[PDB]
Amino acid sequence: RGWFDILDDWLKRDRFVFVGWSGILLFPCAYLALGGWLTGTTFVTSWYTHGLASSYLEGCNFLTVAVSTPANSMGHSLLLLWGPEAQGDFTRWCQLGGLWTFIALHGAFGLIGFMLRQFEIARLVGVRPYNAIAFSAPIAVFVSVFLIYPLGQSSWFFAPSFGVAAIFRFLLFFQGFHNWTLNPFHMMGVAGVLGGALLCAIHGATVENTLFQDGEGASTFRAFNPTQAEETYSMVTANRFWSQIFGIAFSNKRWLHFFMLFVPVTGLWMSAIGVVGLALNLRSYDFISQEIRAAEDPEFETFYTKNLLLNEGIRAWMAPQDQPHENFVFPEEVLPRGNAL
Amino acid sequence: METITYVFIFACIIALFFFAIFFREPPRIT
Amino acid sequence: METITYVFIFACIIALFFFAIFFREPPRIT
Amino acid sequence: DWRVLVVLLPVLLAAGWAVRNILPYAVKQVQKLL
Amino acid sequence: GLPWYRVHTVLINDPGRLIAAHLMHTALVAGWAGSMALYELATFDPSDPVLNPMWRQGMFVLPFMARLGVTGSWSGWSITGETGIDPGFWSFEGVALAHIVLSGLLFLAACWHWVYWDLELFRDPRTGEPALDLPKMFGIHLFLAGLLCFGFGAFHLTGLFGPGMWVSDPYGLTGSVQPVAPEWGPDGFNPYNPGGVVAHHIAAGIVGIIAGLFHILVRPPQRLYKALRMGNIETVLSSSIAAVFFAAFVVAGTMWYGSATTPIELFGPTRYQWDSSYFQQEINRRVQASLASGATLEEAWSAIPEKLAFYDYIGNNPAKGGLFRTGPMNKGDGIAQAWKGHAVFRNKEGEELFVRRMPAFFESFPVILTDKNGVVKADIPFRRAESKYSFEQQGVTVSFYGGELNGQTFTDPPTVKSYARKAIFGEIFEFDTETLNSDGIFRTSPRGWFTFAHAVFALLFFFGHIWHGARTLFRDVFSGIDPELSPEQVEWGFYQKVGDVTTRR
Amino acid sequence: MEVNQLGLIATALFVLVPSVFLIILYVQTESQQ
Amino acid sequence: MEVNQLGLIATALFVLVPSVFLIILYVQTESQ
Amino acid sequence: MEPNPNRQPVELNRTSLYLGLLLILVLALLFSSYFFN
Amino acid sequence: TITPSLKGFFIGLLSGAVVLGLTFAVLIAISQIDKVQR
Amino acid sequence: GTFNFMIVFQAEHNILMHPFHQLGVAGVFGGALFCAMHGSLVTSSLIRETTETESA
Amino acid sequence: SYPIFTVRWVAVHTLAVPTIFFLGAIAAMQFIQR
Amino acid sequence: GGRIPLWIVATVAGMGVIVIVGLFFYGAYAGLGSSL
Amino acid sequence: GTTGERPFSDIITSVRYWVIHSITIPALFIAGWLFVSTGLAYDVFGTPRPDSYYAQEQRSIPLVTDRFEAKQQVETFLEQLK
Amino acid sequence: ARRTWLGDILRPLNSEYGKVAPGWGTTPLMAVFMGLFLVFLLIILEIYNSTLILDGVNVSWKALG
Amino acid sequence: ISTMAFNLNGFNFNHSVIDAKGNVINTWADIINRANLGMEVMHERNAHNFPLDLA
Ligand code: CLA
Ligand code: CLA
Ligand code: CLA
Ligand code: CLA
Ligand SMILES: C=Cc1c(C)c2cc3nc(c4c5[nH]c(cc6nc(cc1[nH]2)C(C)=C6CC)c(C)c5C(=O)[C@@H]4C(=O)OC)[C@@H](CCC(=O)OC/C=C(\C)CCC[C@H](C)CCC[C@H](C)CCCC(C)C)[C@@H]3C
Ligand SMILES: CCCCCCCCCCCCCCCC(=O)OC[C@H](COP(=O)(O)OC[C@@H](O)CO)OC(=O)CCCCCCCCCCCCCCC
Ligand SMILES: CC1=C(/C=C/C(C)=C/C=C/C(C)=C/C=C/C=C(C)/C=C/C=C(C)/C=C/C2=C(C)CCCC2(C)C)C(C)(C)CCC1
Ligand SMILES: CC1=C(/C=C/C(C)=C/C=C/C(C)=C/C=C/C=C(C)/C=C/C=C(C)/C=C/C2=C(C)CCCC2(C)C)C(C)(C)CCC1
Ligand SMILES: CCCCCCCCCCCCCCCCCC(=O)O
Ligand code: OEX
Ligand SMILES: [Cl-]
Ligand SMILES: [Cl-]
Ligand SMILES: [Fe+2]
Repeated sequence: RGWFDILDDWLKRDRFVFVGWSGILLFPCAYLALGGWLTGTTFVTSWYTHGLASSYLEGCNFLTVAVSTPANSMGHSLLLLWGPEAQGDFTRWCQLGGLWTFIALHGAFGLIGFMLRQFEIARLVGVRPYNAIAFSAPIAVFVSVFLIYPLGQSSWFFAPSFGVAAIFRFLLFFQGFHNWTLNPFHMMGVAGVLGGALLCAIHGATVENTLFQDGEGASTFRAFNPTQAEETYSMVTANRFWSQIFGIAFSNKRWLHFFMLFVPVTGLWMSAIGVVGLALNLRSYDFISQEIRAAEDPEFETFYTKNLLLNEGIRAWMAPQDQPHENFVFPEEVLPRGNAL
Repeated sequence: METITYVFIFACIIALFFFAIFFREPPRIT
Repeated sequence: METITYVFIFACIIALFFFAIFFREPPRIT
Repeated sequence: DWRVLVVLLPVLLAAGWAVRNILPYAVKQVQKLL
Repeated sequence: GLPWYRVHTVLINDPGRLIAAHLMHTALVAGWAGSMALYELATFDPSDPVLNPMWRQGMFVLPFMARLGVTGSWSGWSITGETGIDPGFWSFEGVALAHIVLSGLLFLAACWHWVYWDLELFRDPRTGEPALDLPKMFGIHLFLAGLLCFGFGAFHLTGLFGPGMWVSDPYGLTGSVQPVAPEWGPDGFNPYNPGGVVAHHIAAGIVGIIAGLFHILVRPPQRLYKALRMGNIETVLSSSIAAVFFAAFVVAGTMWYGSATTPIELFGPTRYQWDSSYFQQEINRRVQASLASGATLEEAWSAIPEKLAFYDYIGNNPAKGGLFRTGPMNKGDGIAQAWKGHAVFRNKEGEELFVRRMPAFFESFPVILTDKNGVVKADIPFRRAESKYSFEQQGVTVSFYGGELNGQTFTDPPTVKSYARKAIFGEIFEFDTETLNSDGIFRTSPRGWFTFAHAVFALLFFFGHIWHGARTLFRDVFSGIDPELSPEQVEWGFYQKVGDVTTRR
Repeated sequence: MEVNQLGLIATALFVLVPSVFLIILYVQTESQQ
Repeated sequence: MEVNQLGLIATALFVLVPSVFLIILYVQTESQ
Repeated sequence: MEPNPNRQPVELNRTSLYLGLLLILVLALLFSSYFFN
Repeated sequence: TITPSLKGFFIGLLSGAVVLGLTFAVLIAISQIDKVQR
Repeated sequence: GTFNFMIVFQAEHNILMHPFHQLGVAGVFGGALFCAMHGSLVTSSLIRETTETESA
Repeated sequence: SYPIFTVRWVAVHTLAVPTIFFLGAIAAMQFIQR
Repeated sequence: GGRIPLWIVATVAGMGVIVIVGLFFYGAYAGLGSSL
Repeated sequence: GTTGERPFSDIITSVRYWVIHSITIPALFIAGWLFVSTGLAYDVFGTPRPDSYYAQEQRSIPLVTDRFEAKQQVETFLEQLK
Repeated sequence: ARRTWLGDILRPLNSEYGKVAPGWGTTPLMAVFMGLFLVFLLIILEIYNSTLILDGVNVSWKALG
Repeated sequence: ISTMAFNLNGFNFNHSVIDAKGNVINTWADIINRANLGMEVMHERNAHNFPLDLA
């Protein structure tokens, strides 16, 4: 009955927004990540780090604003406000890209916060901690992409910038430089995300079209009561439908719902692994056997060679403006271009 | 050799489909 | 690769001797 | 500089106005805490 | 039956067979180390530590034996290139041999502990049930760890009773195994100071001895025993996994950025050294110093050791590889034979021109030649029709200083272009592509391959930490929630404090 | 095509070893019943 | 030594396929 | 000395066999191209 | 000797201590006033 | 071939800056989210019917 | 009798107050000219 | 307690949004960011 | 059902609510507005004004190229507009 | 269970299963060392990061001479 | 996809931000456009005789 237990008592009171011990970490960090993003996209430029406008104040819209990465010359500096780069000056901190590390790092500890909260509430309410386990996939994606990837590269500059169009540029960078669509770890991720959305739709649609008539209304939502014992739709009829339509069906409700956890979580973990490889430029860029043949045989052509020509175009046409610290000057005559275009 | 390998795996997947469908554990009620 | 292969198979045989001797079906009198 | 109070004045006036309309029942609530 | 993913849970309450399985794991791992070493010895060419060092040959455990003082073969060679040494028993081969004998011995102990699983040591004297006093075990094992950590730093690393460790100069030219004196001042936290490594192991070795002694004598607080489920061996697996993925992230990082314990003669250069033209600056520094003292161009560059020039080459950049480009670096650009010499480009007006170097991000890169101020003066054009800067128009020549082509000049444009195409990779080498049938595509070094593996394993082991930690804290509902959990305990209001039934309103 | 000669055995073992592991477990499940 | 490249797969399968047959037969014998 | 009390049977049902063979075959089909390279 | 960045380190470190202690002071205060009735 | 089609689509239509592809990403990301959510919430509240030696 | 100032009260205003201010700043911006 | 009816609060809030977002699209064509 | 906070639909249909918030909401809106109209937002955050991305006869980006001199570099660029 | 010579000798070291010190015990002291270790790791991280720069600590390969 | 079939394309903010003088101030959309250009100029590299890829 000492202070620790009294504070525990209070953090765990049942209220509109539960706090918990995890809330101490979560709520500051989430609110600051989110405030940093809103603040930067409304007011802060990327002129000195990127040569880019990036705030509403500068004339950008919701698709083009971003909190952009620090200049390449910052390396992996934590860029603390009080550190030797900004030397405590808030304005220069904003201009050097300090809000990017601010958001990334508060964001990471908020994500930890959030998963601890799923653990904390799961334990108080008396349920198994699988929602927390599942959220490990979002964390793996975040750390591998926003932290591990730029740490293997030259600087935070090549991390994703927090913005809609900026993330589009990151997509296209990865195509042109890493040939990431060719990476089987991305392919397993694609299968897990698209497999998840399929499973989400097909499971909802099935439950809704094997409902038991449990009321008299044309709106079938009323005829459910969350404390009823009985299943609200027929697993037997659902199983027959799919067996006859598709060949096989689920027959075990538990396996079904576990598989819905399994499929998208595993896919995200796989894509995180491949990004860890790309941190090192360990790309699935080429097939050697294809290159040997094509080098010797100019009539040999596949969709694989056609896509590398596109990559080579992406690199040369975007690198000067996307990597300004490098001072790339490509005279017109050196740009790869097909006929006419 | 690689063509044979690719086709061999694909063929095994089709045979598996056949057994998965027609030689499944039959779902039994209650 | 062939040296490794020969040595591997020989090593497997020595392991089989160990199990064949020390984990035999014990002979019993019925 | 001067622009800081211009910006900040509507924020104080706003909170002053709320403080005065709510104060009676904020007093009550605080008393009920034992 | 047990699901397949749970077969090894039969060991949770069986300390003996748990020891047996840990013994078998340890046997397999020792056995791997010896097998790997013997394969590397059977494939390793020791004849040229300058242009065919271990890290170009896809060697992975050789650098780890060398790092701690194993440098020679019973065959008479050493990795430093010294000849007719007598390493003693602790040669590469004898290290391999020991690990294989250890593995054999561990296998036999594993059989004994599997069979004689029911030892009274493992029973609790009061209850008669299998029981491990994990808090005391920790103190014991920690005290051991600290003794070993202390001894490793106090005797092995200092050379007091041991060989020392690999140290080198800043440019990786003159490395060797040396005793290292501890650095006790603040530079001992400098990752590039080898004396810090010594000081770390002595200092932390004493702290573990003291901490081990505490954990042997002082029992855990009741609050913490209950909180952390300290009678449950899976809480140890949870915390142990956390410490291990923490450790794996650190060694991936120092492997990638470099530290005193990942030297470039055993693992290869880092990508940052290419990024910052680290070796190019030192080479230029030297050539200038030679010129100031009245040496000629030929003489200033001929004095550049080939080993330094070979670092200044992108094919040794660990960030130029690919995931499925397998094997040693030599399989790609070939076995390096000779520095060709420093290429100097000039245009028809006699101005020195500079090939823009390829950056690590680019699989392919155009050939652009700049003047000392960065103004484009020549390139290899893609579209020919409106080209202004062709070699043919600008009269670009290449002259070589040092190396194989020293004093040779080339003026026919297609030869000049061929060298400019190689110059984007840095310094130009002659390569043997025939011996290994090299395909010409850059592979990554053991520095790259190690970082990739350990970063990936660290990330995966994080999920393992989460899994087993969940299982420890939620053991009571692993199999399902209470079938008599009533709706008053999850519905809002009933209890002032969530889940605490003593706070009902 | 000039493909990695060891691709064949890598693929054969990649398929065979884990499949054989599952078949072993399935068949001895059936003989329990 | 310029040996036959298919020798490895032939030896590997030669061991594996019949060994696995026997192991399957044996494990399902013990479990009944 | 008693025989070990902690031994358990293991099971793999037919549906788990199908699911696992499918997983392996599809993985092979995906990765084989990268092994041949 | 105490370089400018070692100075910022302590500034960073004192600020964290303040924010953290301030946070916990307030939380202990409120928890003491607004207890659960048992 | 699929990847070729999607790279060329981006060059000829700027599909990423198109809001209907953005809703598609939200449909597919969200679907995977809610798949995992739903699977994890149901799995989390399974009623104990089994021992720790059997699959739930 | 309901309380007025709660943890909920704080969560709400912790978001709503800057939002309205930010909406005001962003509306002014529509009238900036180059 | 429940004086100001909810449908009216919804309508007025609603139009207030329409106005703010309207101004934001108007500014896509005027001033900064308008290409002009 | 409830954790004893006052329901939101009770609060926002209540007269006292709108008595306070018809002042607090516009005042905040006008505050944010003045933050921009006064130019203060520019100076706090360092965001270029439309006339100060480049100098009159300049087309180089003033890109930070140094880590520890970076603050000094920005100041140099900014002087080159004054 | 089987007794063995070595088992009899090690017996005392696996005989206090479940024994705890009452209440919070040394937890406040543990907390202190945790706190020191965090600052210690902070310093080490920030030196490697060149966020903390120290006289005579040149975080470069050229700290080998 | 069905409506980009009739060439009603994604938002174009290419050069939407310019400064007081009229200098273009690039945004992340203009960087996207550099990537789009490199795809455009390279694809079907032998197939275009005239300067606009109109379909
Ligand atoms: C749980 C809340 C939380 C967490 C986890 C973080 C975490 C972080 N913040 Mg954030 N921050 C928070 C709350 C939080 N912050 C709040 C509430 C605010 C508003 C005030 C901010 C405002 C803020 C800013 C403005 C910045 C950060 C930054 C950082 C980073 C560096 C922190 C650091 O070096 O601290 C160092 C300090 C500690 C780790 C505290 C250790 C204290 C130990 C326990 C005691 C040591 C003894 C003590 C000093 C004795 C006193 C001595 C005295 C008598 C002389 C890190 C990611 C920086 C950043 O993001 O960089 C990009 C940055 O610039 N934060
Ligand atoms: C069929 C098309 C398709 C599909 C389905 C996918 C699917 C995927 N891609 Mg791939 N991609 C594709 C095409 C596709 N891609 C193409 C053509 C390219 C070009 C090469 C790429 C390039 C690409 C890149 C470059 C990357 C991916 C990534 C991913 C993964 C994203 C995981 C995720 O949801 O991250 C979303 C982010 C998270 C899950 C992290 C944490 C999110 C937190 C919880 C946010 C919390 C928000 C908070 C509440 C505040 C919100 C408020 C605010 C919004 C206002 C996933 C496997 C990523 C990947 O592999 O990562 C490992 C990645 O980096 N893709
Ligand atoms: C930490 C582990 C590690 C590391 C870093 C290295 C590093 C290296 N090894 Mg060594 N090796 C190791 C372990 C390791 N080895 C082990 C355990 C063995 C025994 C098998 C060997 C046996 C060995 C030999 C025989 C040789 C090497 C060689 C080499 C070098 C080239 C490696 C290469 O081409 O990679 C290629 C790597 C890959 C193509 C990556 C594989 C990716 C896997 C298959 C993805 C799997 C995904 C998974 C199935 C998805 C499922 C998930 C989900 C759906 C459930 C390099 C320095 C070579 C060399 O140059 O030596 C002189 C060489 O010939 N190694
Ligand atoms: C010290 C490390 C360690 C240890 C000792 C354990 C031990 C255990 N785990 Mg944990 N675990 C770990 C790390 C560890 N795990 C990590 C890193 C992960 C994340 C991948 C997990 C994820 C995990 C899950 C999700 C589950 C377990 C379960 C279990 C229990 C049963 C495992 C079993 O029977 O497997 C039997 C496994 C097989 C027969 C085949 C597995 C073969 C895999 C697919 C690929 C091949 C592995 C390869 C041959 C060798 C390793 C390479 C490298 C690591 C050296 C057992 C107590 C299970 C459990 O909780 O039961 C209650 C369970 O469901 N573990
Ligand atoms: C873009 C895709 C995407 C988003 C936006 C997203 C978002 C979210 N997922 C959550 C949960 C989940 N996600 C799950 C599976 C998945 N989530 C996925 C993909 C996503 N998930 C995928 C594909 C899956 C399938 C595996 C699960 C299983 C859960 C949950 O249980 C949980 C939930 O409750 O869902 C209802 C919520 C966690 C809330 C939280 O941490 O609050 C706290 C907020 C914090 C800590 C701030 C983080 C700040 C971030 C990291 C950095 C800054 C971001 C900027 C502010 C905004 C940037 C915007 C620009 C880049 C455009 C949140 C709504
Ligand atoms: C008009 C005819 C329609 C065409 C039919 C085509 C057959 C396709 C269906 C797959 C048969 C195999 C199912 C395997 C295994 C199978 O038999 O499992 C059957 C399994 C039965 O689930 P139950 O709920 O019965 O099992 C519960 C417990 O037994 C758990 O142990 O159902 C599922 O798990 C379905 C979810 C996986 C569904 C996976 C489908 C993915 C298919 C795509 C694979 C494509 C790769 C192709 C590349 C070449
Ligand atoms: C960074 C920083 C910080 C923090 C800050 C903060 C935390 C902030 C916050 C801020 C905020 C918090 C913000 C907010 C804003 C908001 C907004 C801006 C909103 C908007 C929205 C909208 C616009 C919407 C609309 C709509 C639509 C469009 C449709 C749908 C519907 C609706 C109506 C919703 C500090 C101080 C620590 C210091 C350092 C730095
Ligand atoms: C008995 C005895 C003996 C003998 C011994 C021996 C002979 C040994 C052997 C041993 C060995 C020789 C071992 C080895 C092993 C190895 C291992 C253990 C391996 C493993 C592997 C793995 C694990 C892998 C994996 C993977 C893959 C495959 C792919 C890629 C990825 C990864 C890496 C994951 C002596 C004489 C001493 C004496 C007496 C007793
Ligand atoms: C774990 C929680 C950590 C909390 C971190 C909050 C930090 C609070 C921000 C304080 C920033 C003041 C820096 C400005 C003054 C620096 C001047 C200087 O460098 O000498
Ligand atoms: O074909 Mn397929 O791709 Ca639709 O545009 Mn015109 O065309 Mn061709 O070029 Mn771009
Ligand atoms: Cl094309
Ligand atoms: Cl045409
Ligand atoms: Fe469901």
